[PDB]
Formats: sequence, C-alpha cells, structure tokens
Amino acid sequence: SPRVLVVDDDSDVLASLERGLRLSGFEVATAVDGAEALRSATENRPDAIVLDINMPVLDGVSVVTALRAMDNDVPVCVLSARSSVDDRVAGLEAGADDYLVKPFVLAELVARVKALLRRRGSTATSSSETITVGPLEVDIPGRRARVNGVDVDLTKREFDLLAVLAEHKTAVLSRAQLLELVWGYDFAADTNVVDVFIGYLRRKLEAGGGPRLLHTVRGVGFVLRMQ
Amino acid sequence: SPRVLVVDDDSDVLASLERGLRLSGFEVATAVDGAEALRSATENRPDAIVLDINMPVLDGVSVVTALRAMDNDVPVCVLSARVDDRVAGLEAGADDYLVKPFVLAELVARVKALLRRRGSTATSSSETITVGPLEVDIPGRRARVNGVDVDLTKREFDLLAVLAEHKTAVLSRAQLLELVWGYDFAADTNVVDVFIGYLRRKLEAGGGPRLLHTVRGVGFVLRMQ
Ligand SMILES: [Ca+2]
Ligand SMILES: [Ca+2]
Repeated sequence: SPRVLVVDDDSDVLASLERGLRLSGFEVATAVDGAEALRSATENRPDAIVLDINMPVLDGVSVVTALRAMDNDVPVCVLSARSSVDDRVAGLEAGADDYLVKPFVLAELVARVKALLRRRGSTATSSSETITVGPLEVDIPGRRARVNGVDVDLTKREFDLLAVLAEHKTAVLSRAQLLELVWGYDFAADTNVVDVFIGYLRRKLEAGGGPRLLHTVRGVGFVLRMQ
Repeated sequence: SPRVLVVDDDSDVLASLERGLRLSGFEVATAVDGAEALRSATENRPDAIVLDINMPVLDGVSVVTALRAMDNDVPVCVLSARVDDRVAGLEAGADDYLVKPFVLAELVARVKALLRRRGSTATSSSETITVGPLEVDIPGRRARVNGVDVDLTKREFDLLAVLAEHKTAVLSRAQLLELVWGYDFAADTNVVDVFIGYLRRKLEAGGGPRLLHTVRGVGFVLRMQ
C-alpha cells in the first residue's frame, strides 16, 4: 500500500528491486533514468523513492535537486556503488534523506524504506517556540534556522536533525538515538548517515564564522550547545 | 571563491603560489607535505589541489594514490618534472600537470580548467557503448575488453568516455583539451597525447586489436578495425 518508485538504469537491479519490494508489501513503480523518475514522480506521487545516483539522461543528484527545487519533500533513499562516495554525498547534500551502498541485502532497503515513511514530513519534537542556542535560532514549526539573523539553508533531513538536537538542546544524543528520532530507524544499522549529516549541518552552522555550536562527544554522541 | 589547496615542501614556492593564486581570485589553503595535504583535503574539501611531487613525509605520487584509493575524485594538478618521459603522478591518478619552472598564468589557466570540469553537470544519455571487444559503461564509469575490466584513472576514463560518445569520430587535441580537460585557452600541453598513450597501452594489454587511433595532423579516434 505505500507506493515506492524505484529508479535504476541497471535493468537486472531494477527488476530485482521491483520484485523484492512488491513481495515485501509495497506497490512499486519503476523508472530507468532520472527523466522517467521525474515523470513517474510527477504523474503518480510516490510515498517514497529509491533512487540510483549514477544514471544516463538525468542522474540521481539532478533528480533530487529537481524535486527539492519544486518543494517536493517526498522521502528519497539514494543508492550508489561502494566506490562512488564523493558523489552519493552529493545526493545527500542536494537533499536525499538516506543512502544505501550497493551491493546490499534487500532487508536493508525495506527497513530504510519503512523508516523513510515513519519520518516523511517529520520531527519527533514538541516545542512550539523558537529555540535559541547562542546566535542560532531554530524555529521548528516554521522550519527555519537562523544564525545571527541570517537564514541557514538546510535540506529537509539536515533540518530534522538540527530540530531534534535543538528540542534536546544541551543534551548529548548518540548516533543510535539520532537514527531512531531523526531517521525513524527501528533496527541496528551499519551506516554513517548520522555522521555525514552532522558534518553538513556543522559546516552550514559555522559558515558565518564564529562559535562551534554542534559538538561531537567522541564515543558518546552529539550535542548542540553554545561554547 | 573556489578553494584551491596548494602543496609544496619548498616554503618560498608555497608562499609564492599562495600569493599568486589568492590575487587571481582563489581562496587558497596550503600544506607543506603530503601528510598535511591529506589532512587539509579531508578537513577542508578543496575544489582543486595543486600538488608538488617530490616532498618529504609523504610524496605527491603517494598523495594522489591515497586520494584515489579513498575514492576522492578531487581535481589534482601535479607539479612534476617530465624522465622515462613518465609523469608518475598522472599514472597514479592526477588530472593534469605542470613542469616547474612555470609562469603563474599557466597554473591559473589549468586550475580554472580543473574547476570547469569538476563543475560540469552535463549528463549523457548514453548507457553502454560498444566498440568491438570494448564496452564502455558511461553512467557506471567502467570499461571492459573482452569482459575483462580495464582499470582506468578518473581522467583516463573521462577521455575514453568522450571518445566513445563520439565513437568513430576524430576529435582534435584542441577539442579533447576543451572537452575532457575544460581548457578554454591556447595551451601547448602534451597532456592529451600522454593520456592517449596510457589508454592505448591499457586497452591493448590483452593482446587485442588497436581501437584508439592517432590520426596525425587531424586527431584521435576510437573505432574497431
Ligand atoms: Ca546506475
Ligand atoms: Ca618539492
């Protein structure tokens, strides 16, 4: 009953993923390149999209870029070959919500797709008032972050992360807690998605040129706090 | 401003490159050896790296090797020497080179070219291109000859990919410099001819037929026969 659009230009992989997800309980639509992805996404509006990065015609990065420019927040998990790192990172930066490296076992994708759906248009936060951490203001309801009055341009998943960290300002959250609260994971994962997104957030928070607000507590977790 | 990391163990040269590139409109990071180069590259994600070859602690060839081994496709222009007539940094995976001594205008032109290429979002509609025994998987950035992987550096593939996309077309040195290297300017560099050599040698390793042809005074063509 959730509709998942799966996009890959490798016809074996696409057929396999189609088979795998349909059997796992999803209504599945497919596309072979990013143009067909955007057509499919536009004409059918999937609940989630599984999106290969390196494709002809329009790549996965472009597809993501395009969706997000249209304010289309559909959850997206990008797929990439192992070696195609600085590149899957591009999809995440451009606005994908999660990634999975090939080859993967099908359970890894199903689990992340159910998480994607659990956390589509998101946060597990109750704050209504804007949250201040030094010069940073995190407006959860208005989905707006500002540092010294200047908006910080964040993707939907960067913002969800910052929002969870602001909701628990000054508290340390572990990778595992952040996978559950932000990504909606209900399973143990081998993933550095939290680390990658902490990198992006911190770079954005610091681009102005002042204090580190977002701290890595080695072996324990991450914390948003002034000083 | 594009961020360029410059790496040279000679502090005079390092300082001079830094000054020059900054006055040319670049945001410049520096590193004194290959170890500092790796740290800077990780901590600071430069848009391009100007990389000396002979350095203590860790050399330019080792830097390029480590970067490529770690799937970091950052543009690298190596500052290298030229005997063997080999340019070891290129073979290791650097994208272009300059031979010291050089004028700054040559480095600036080459760094802009690096950046032009890395900045390109042009996406081909081609999938796998077949030329006789050779298959070029464009989107997958893989080549195989008679089903056997040909291990190519990023820039070797870039060149192979342009030749395959225009398969059987003769592309001049000038067009490949523009198309593959991102040059917008004159350049008397031999970099295209050097990489053609690399590809031939790699493509022809399995004993097979010549697929990459040099038409002197005209250009280069990838075709079976
Ligand atoms: Ca692909
Ligand atoms: Ca040196």
